[PDB]
Amino acid sequence: KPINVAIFGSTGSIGTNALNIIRECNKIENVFNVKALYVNKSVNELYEQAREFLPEYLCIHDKSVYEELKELVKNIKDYKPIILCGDEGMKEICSSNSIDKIVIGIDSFQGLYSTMYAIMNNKIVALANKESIVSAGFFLKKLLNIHKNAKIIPVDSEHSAIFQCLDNNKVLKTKCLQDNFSKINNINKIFLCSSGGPFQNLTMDELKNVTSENALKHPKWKMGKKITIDSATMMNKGLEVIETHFLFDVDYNDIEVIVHKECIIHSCVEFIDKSVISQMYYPDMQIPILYSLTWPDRIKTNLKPLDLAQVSTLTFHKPSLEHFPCIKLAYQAGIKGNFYPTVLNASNEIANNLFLNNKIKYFDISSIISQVLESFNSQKVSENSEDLMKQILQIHSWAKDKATDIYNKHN
Amino acid sequence: KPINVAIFGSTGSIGTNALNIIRECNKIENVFNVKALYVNKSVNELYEQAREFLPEYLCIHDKSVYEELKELVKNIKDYKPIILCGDEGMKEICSSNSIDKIVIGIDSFQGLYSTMYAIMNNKIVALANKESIVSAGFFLKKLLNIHKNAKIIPVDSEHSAIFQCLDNNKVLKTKCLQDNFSKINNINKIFLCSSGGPFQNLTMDELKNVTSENALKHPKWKMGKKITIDSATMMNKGLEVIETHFLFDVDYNDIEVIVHKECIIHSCVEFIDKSVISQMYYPDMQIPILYSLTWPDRIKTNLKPLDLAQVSTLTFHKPSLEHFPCIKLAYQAGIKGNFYPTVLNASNEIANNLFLNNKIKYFDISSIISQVLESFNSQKVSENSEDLMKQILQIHSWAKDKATDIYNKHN
Ligand SMILES: O=C(CC[C@@H](c1ccccc1)P(=O)(O)O)N(O)CCc1ccccc1
Ligand SMILES: O=C(CC[C@@H](c1ccccc1)P(=O)(O)O)N(O)CCc1ccccc1
Ligand SMILES: [Ca+2]
Ligand SMILES: [Ca+2]
Ligand SMILES: [Ca+2]
Ligand SMILES: [Mn+2]
Ligand SMILES: [Mn+2]
Repeated sequence: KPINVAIFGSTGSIGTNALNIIRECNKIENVFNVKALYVNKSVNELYEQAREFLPEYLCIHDKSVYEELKELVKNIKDYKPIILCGDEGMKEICSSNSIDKIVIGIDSFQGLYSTMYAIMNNKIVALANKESIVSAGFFLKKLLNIHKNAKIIPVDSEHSAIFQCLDNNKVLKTKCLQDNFSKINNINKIFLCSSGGPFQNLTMDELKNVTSENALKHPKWKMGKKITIDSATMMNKGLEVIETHFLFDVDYNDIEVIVHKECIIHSCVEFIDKSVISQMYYPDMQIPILYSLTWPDRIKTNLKPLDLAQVSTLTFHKPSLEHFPCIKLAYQAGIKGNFYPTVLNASNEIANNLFLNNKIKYFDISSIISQVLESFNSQKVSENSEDLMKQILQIHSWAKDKATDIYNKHN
Repeated sequence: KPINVAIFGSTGSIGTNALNIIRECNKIENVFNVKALYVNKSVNELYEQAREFLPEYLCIHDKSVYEELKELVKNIKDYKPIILCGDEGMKEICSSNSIDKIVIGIDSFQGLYSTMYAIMNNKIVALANKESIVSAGFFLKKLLNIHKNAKIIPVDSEHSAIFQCLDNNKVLKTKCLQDNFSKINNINKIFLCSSGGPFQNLTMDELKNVTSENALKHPKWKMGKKITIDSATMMNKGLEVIETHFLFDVDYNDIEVIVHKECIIHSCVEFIDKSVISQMYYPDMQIPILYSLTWPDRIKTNLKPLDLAQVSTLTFHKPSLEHFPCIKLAYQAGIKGNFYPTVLNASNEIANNLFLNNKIKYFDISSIISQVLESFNSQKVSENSEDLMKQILQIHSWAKDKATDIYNKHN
């Protein structure tokens, strides 16, 4: 009866929000069992979570703090968790019969491999790691085809919103990342809402001068550095366009980015009859996380009710692609298909980090990514699962090195 | 298999919008057969419709235009329809095996009676006559418990909006007008959007002297006189609050009226997790009517797509109960329960018509209704369906007489 959950990335933004809503839902009844907590290397933070939630499993990727973890946990009386490390620990958790649902709140390779193991073990995977979908979308679709009882449920707020706008009577007849998903759900088009980021109202002359300190400082909503920079360039939305494509089988010409600066409407679905359904709330990750764990039901929360009269005004406009060329790059990569999304994501990782570290300017971001995309030559897609995965990782590494080489030569 | 449809009140607003969307949808793919048309006495427009749609059945209320319809219909080549008359024609259409869905777009006794016959024959009934739900909701609920396979689908635009926000795998475990509909659908609260009407920004002193001409002239959206006056007083919205309560079993303290002057968001549903889902489009009756005929599926239309960036701004505010006291009266009658909603509806019918005819002032509308409500005493609710219907008719008639007497006494 309790939903048995593992959290990958339990000290990050998604992980901490997950545990916060789980704690609230478990006050009176045992709705969820927190069976496993995994982190990259935040050993002290994981220890503190273990004290509260007492999971059966604890895992740390970084083996150099494994011994520190085991020594910290000894101080917890009559608690005997299985303490694991590295990729073998990730696989053991994903394989456990005692786990039903896995929250993926970690990025990059750990996010990809944990998503893969969860699917291979026919789990429900609540995926907040958009980069895995963008970079490895065809690989995940292939895996989902083999492991027929696995399901990806989106946690990215916009994609959660879309998923919520659908009729569960039709959702239950397909699954995310399956061909024909949009046809079965009578989807015509998606409005993909965006905050627009901190630079939304700058002129082209002002935008030329922006620095990462301008994106990061005094933010309305405090988030990780990488995603803050992607929000400022709108590459975040560009990645979310490709994520939409893959999750919901929606054609690129039917995905429309809309800037909605109040961030109440989280996204909207237009059905084939031209009726539009939208999901709305305050900016929040707890509803998306909780819904991924309860779907297809909902459960009571004590979140503050939306007060629409107090919000009072909601606005919508189209983003300028001259100001936010990263959006255009993402559409171009998505439409080209093949491994261009892998290349996009990888080259962005480098450009984003160069800008974060004050090494390049705002329009150099899109210039580097564009040059790497132009340089990439299409490859035959491996039919075999493992070969395809290796192909993705090779192309990812190539794209990163190419971006770095471009920066090095114009430096 | 085609969808076989009957239209009651084919020459009215609901009726013509239904024929228009059916005609347009049919150009895309043949989904709908118009099997019966019924009108009150518009025999010339009925002839024109029968030429086009060639229904098996034609029926008119008024016997004294019966012969002329027979005669007009002779001119149509190859066409031998069953031509009927009055309440008996209505029963014959509703009991036909060749009819699956019935659109009720007529008011008053004819609306209540045709709804009743449609339910008694286990049909899907697409109901636009909100006054029958408000006045005779108890009777409808009882009938729907006796005829387990009958279903009412709402066509009133805000109620259609609500119904479209739901997951049909949950809706199919219940049906509208059933106790526990909101619990099964995990509904917490409803935002019932209003246009606010033509008097929305007037002062108390301006409202003291407004006339029916001020409500009716140069309307943003042209509708019948009665509903225009109801929109002006916001009694329309109060009736729609009671409608929401009956249709969806939502408590009155969980229904919030919000003035949304752009009329794009049609209403919103807050679930128990606090996630809010809304339906949006241009102001429109075609999507509500169409959804009632396709539910639980959707079909393709060639309606104009909503352009959110062009709409640009949506606004929301609370209505002033001091300016729109009819809203308060509707809540009070709803909360009191019993037959108070029947009394509200009947007395408003009189008060609306008095104001329309320049016999009373704006604040007299609420004053008359208030005084009628105050004079009513709660009645033992008959357990028997036939007695319950007679109680509703007698209370309706009493309430109209009472409103009339209050007018004549002060006058
Ligand atoms: O993709 C994102 C972050 C970037 C987008 C965003 C930024 C700011 C507000 C909302 C959305 P942007 O549209 O700028 O790319 N989210 O899904 C997280 C949304 C969220 C949730 C709780 C609190 C704050 C933010
Ligand atoms: O209840 C109503 C009419 C009164 C409400 C209304 C008035 C004006 C715009 C929208 C709604 P009000 O909120 O003033 O009571 N509808 O369901 C009709 C909606 C509609 C459809 C197509 C074209 C115009 C209007
Ligand atoms: Ca160490
Ligand atoms: Ca839904
Ligand atoms: Ca299309
Ligand atoms: Mn997002
Ligand atoms: Mn309405």
